[PDB]
Amino acid sequence: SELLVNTKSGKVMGTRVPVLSSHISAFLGIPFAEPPVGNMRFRRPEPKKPWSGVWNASTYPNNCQQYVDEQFPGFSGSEMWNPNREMSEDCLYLNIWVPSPRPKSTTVMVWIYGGGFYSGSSTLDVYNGKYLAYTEEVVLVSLSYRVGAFGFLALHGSQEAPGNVGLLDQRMALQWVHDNIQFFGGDPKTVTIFGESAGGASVGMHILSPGSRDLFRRAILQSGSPNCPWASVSVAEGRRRAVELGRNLNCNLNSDEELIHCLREKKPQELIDVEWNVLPFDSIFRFSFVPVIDGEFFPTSLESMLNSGNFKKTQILLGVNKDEGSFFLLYGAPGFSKDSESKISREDFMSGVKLSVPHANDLGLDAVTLQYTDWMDDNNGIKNRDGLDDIVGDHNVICPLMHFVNKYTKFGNGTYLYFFNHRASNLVWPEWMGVIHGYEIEFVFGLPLVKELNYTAEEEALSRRIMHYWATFAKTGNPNEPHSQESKWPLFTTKEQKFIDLNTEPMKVHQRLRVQMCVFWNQFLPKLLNAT
Amino acid sequence: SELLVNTKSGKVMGTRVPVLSSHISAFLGIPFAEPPVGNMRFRRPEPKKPWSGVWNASTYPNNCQQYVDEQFPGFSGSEMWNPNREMSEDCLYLNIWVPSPRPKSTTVMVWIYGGGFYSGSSTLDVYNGKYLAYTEEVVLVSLSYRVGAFGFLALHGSQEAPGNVGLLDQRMALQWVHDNIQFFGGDPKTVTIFGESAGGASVGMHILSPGSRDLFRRAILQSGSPNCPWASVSVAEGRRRAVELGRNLNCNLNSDEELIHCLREKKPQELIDVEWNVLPFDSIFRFSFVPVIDGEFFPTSLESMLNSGNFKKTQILLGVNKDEGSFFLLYGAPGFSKDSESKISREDFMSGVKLSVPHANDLGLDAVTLQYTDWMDDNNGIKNRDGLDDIVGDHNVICPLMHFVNKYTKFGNGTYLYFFNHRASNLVWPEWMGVIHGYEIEFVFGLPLVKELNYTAEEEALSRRIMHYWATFAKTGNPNEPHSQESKWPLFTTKEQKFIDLNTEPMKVHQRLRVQMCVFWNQFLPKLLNAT
Ligand SMILES: ON/C=C1\N=CCN1CCCCCCCN1CC=N/C1=C\NO
Ligand SMILES: ON/C=C1\N=CCN1CCCCCCCN1CC=N/C1=C\NO
Ligand SMILES: *[C@@H]1O[C@H](CO)[C@@H](O)[C@H](O)[C@H]1NC(C)=O
Ligand SMILES: *[C@@H]1O[C@H](CO)[C@@H](O)[C@H](O)[C@H]1NC(C)=O
Ligand SMILES: *[C@@H]1O[C@H](CO)[C@@H](O)[C@H](O)[C@H]1NC(C)=O
Ligand SMILES: *[C@@H]1O[C@H](CO)[C@@H](O)[C@H](O)[C@H]1NC(C)=O
Repeated sequence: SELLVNTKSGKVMGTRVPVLSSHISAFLGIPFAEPPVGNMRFRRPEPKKPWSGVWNASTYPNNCQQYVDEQFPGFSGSEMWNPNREMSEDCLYLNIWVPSPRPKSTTVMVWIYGGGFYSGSSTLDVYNGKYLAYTEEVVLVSLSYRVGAFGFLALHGSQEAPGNVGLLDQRMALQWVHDNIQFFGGDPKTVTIFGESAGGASVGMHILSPGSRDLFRRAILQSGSPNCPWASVSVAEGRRRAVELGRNLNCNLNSDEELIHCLREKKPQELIDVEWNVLPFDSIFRFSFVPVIDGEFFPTSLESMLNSGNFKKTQILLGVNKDEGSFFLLYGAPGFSKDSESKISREDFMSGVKLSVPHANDLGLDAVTLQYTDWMDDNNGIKNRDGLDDIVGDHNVICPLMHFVNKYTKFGNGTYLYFFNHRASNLVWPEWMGVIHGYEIEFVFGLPLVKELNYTAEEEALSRRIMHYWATFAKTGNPNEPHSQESKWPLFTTKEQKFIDLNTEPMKVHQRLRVQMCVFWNQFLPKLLNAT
Repeated sequence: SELLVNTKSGKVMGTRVPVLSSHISAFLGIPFAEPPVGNMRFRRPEPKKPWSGVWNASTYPNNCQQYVDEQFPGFSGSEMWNPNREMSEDCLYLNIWVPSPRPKSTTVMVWIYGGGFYSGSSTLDVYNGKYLAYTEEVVLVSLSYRVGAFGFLALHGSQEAPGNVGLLDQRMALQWVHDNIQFFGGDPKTVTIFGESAGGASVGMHILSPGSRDLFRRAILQSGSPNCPWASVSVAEGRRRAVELGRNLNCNLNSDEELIHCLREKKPQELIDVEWNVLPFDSIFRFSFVPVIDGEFFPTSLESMLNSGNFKKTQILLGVNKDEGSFFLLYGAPGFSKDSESKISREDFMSGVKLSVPHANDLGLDAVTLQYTDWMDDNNGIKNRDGLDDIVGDHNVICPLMHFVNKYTKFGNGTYLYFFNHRASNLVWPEWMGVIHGYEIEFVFGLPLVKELNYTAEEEALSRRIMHYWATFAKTGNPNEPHSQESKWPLFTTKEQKFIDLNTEPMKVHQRLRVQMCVFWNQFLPKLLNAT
């Protein structure tokens, strides 16, 4: 049977799914780990014990325990990111979309979801791999991983909660793909890992971590990189935040054993309710429980690893969206609202920059403000709003990514860079937010091919281009067709630093993506803060 | 007789001079001070003892002892600024141009020459007051003052060389104008002092100094203001430089009396030869012997005086030239030449900024470099050259002036601001230097009215406009004609901050002159250097 696959962990029974007037195979909710419940909470993931009989893989699994967005109840813009399945600590499963008829050995793509390491699901509508699997004839896998304290609580030295276990969740799924994707018609030596935001940073972290490298071939990073200021913390800071989480739940704080025991006793939602109380500063774009620089998963500091070329040498395809910051300002910055144009005054701009550059002293805050203020028109609401949008985007996503790409390209075997700046016609968020964080995903997963979702014809065409770029790159290391008549996406080089726009218009090549601002964020401001 | 004038100091005999196919009176080389020779060197100026008989005032006096530019021998561009008369320590004289027939009581304008407090002459061709006196029917006076160590050697505490004596030279000439200009047909209650660069700073210093205020009515400041970083030094720094000058001339340095005695023994040219050896840094736009903040001429620091409104409240007309920095880069910065386009490399740009911001630490130098570099096109020779030109101009002339004007306008009784950006058609300096420091003077003194000097018709028209602005302002406090059909030069206000361009084109009003860069030089960089 086509829906019956025998793996090293046991037999699995899939389901046949309709896709654009055709059909493909779907293997949903396959376990790759033992349930991390009870005393296994905060622990490293253990491999799933093989099962006798046939595993029912016809429906989506549970989503991992996480915070749920309730800011705009009923609004699709915010609820498209919320878990669409029952939540449970028993959530370590993966999903596989397989073309019909089954391939022998074809390109594999593995999706790692974002959500600031505090949220996310593999089961989201925008992550439905059936369109990409069908159109580009790839085997598409979406993994899951523990988020929040459950996945990233870090008490370094302790073996019961060492930190980074969410990253190890991903690794074990990559291990399972390596070991078992052959039986689904996938090529284990041609696996691309790709992810957005926290997933993009995760991808970059698997490039860096020695234990992770051999488990994939190539990498795609969307709106995230490992060196993002929100993507990791020191062991001390991780320790501090875990102790503080215990303080919020009336735990015995005399030792790690006392603390971990207390936290393992608390219901999932008790941890989630007080999670955000441990952040050290009044901030936006910062998350409580994230990867730690532990000396194991990351041997040394990320920067020293990047400088010495201590990482996997392969091809990477990466890029950013035009307005990465808007989503975070709306949710956490004064003066921003969903139903207004959110024209920001100087006072709110100044509040914004503070929230937005938490680790800065007064001189640092003055430097940022000077860098992003038109002092000829400083009371312009639009300019203050867009300037603040640029600050959050540049500091958190673009400039960290630009530093990663420049460092990686020294030692790597091919880099391709994009700038996604098409604003979707059918998008429910207000105009001022622009090309929002995470809204290239729908084009990557081919949602514009579905008429019911109300995209334009040119948006369908863009989606097909992007999908073909992603899948051709996954196959070859090059998003371009070999001898094709279409305009070529040029290689990113240390010298020329070329990149393309990604929109409905004819391709344009530019150079030095946001270099003026990123020299500020990567070279000048760090020098300023270190001196003062 | 029209050329015979009886003053409080004695009788004076002038000369009749041809001016644009007409004639006016000229009283040249009138003494207002006792010769500051011998033991009077470095001393405060004493008033000229009245004389019996008739003083011969038909020829220009001696110029004060100063450095002579020999970089381009024969070249008019550099030698138009050199002394055109025999040099002598006996140089404290003034020159008066009087309309014919003699006026009863008319507007007086008093010119104070520039030259970095180390050079300058009242007798220069570009300072010939006959054109302005004739065309606008004003009494034009040009004073002289001691420059270099002779005028500004400062050993605070000592009464033999107290410092600021060059400023007091100017004051005593203003005193003489106050007391005697009535006999030449000038109105002593309608005297405007005006000057360029060091003369512009001097004018601003007479606005600040309590001892100077009552001696004039209104003020015009050209390409200079009192708060310029090159325009003054502390008492300690002045003391340090005077001791170091003695060290260069093998002086006994055991006391001020020993030092001053030694320096008074040295021939004038011996002081001039080693003058530039006392500068503390490797720099451009810095001069050895300048005004000191002494507690007398300036009661407190200039900034605190400006903030508390401790200055003369009257009308001011002031402004800057487009390319103030070029003259200084040519003479002192690597990569700049008179006979090439002077395209500057990154290495020479970086050398430039160092020379150019002497009192800055490494973080400060990085801030300036970031502020003026297009990081998309950083190897552009033209952009590096023009950027450096802007750095020198902004830091030394425009931003200091913009800080002065903004502070003054709070308490003043009317401000008028200009931006002179017309490049003369007949100008001998290379193209890259643009609208050079000091090259509005010729338009102010009406040289384009003389056909032999080869200006265009539109340059003659501009000159007549500028002269009429200057003279109407001197007369009324307003450069505009009351009920005139010509477009109005708007008042500079704290709120609107309006200014005009000054060129051959129809008048354009702008706002906030170079505010982006001047917020950097006046607000941010000072905060940076004070922290580090
Ligand atoms: O414990 N975990 C989380 C929380 N705890 C208390 C409050 N809450 C904070 C969530 C705010 C994080 C900013 C996220 C807003 N934008 C940006 C990208 N996606 C966003 C919405 N997606 O629905
Ligand atoms: O002792 N006094 C002076 C000196 N001693 C040694 C050398 N020399 C330094 C003179 C350089 C000052 C820069 C001036 C160049 N530009 C700018 C404006 N005018 C200029 C030229 N005018 O001819
Ligand atoms: C697998 O699960 C679905 C829904 O829970 C059920 O309808 C279907 O019959 C199942 N198929 C099996 C066990 O073969
Ligand atoms: C990638 O590596 C191959 C084989 O080692 C080499 O021949 C090729 O030039 C490399 N490509 C790039 C872009 O570095
Ligand atoms: C004043 O000086 C000039 C030149 O030195 C001389 O020719 C002229 O005769 C003098 N006039 C007098 C003293 O009346
Ligand atoms: C100048 O002062 C006069 C008289 O004190 C006053 O009436 C006038 O408004 C002032 N003008 C300005 C521009 O401040």
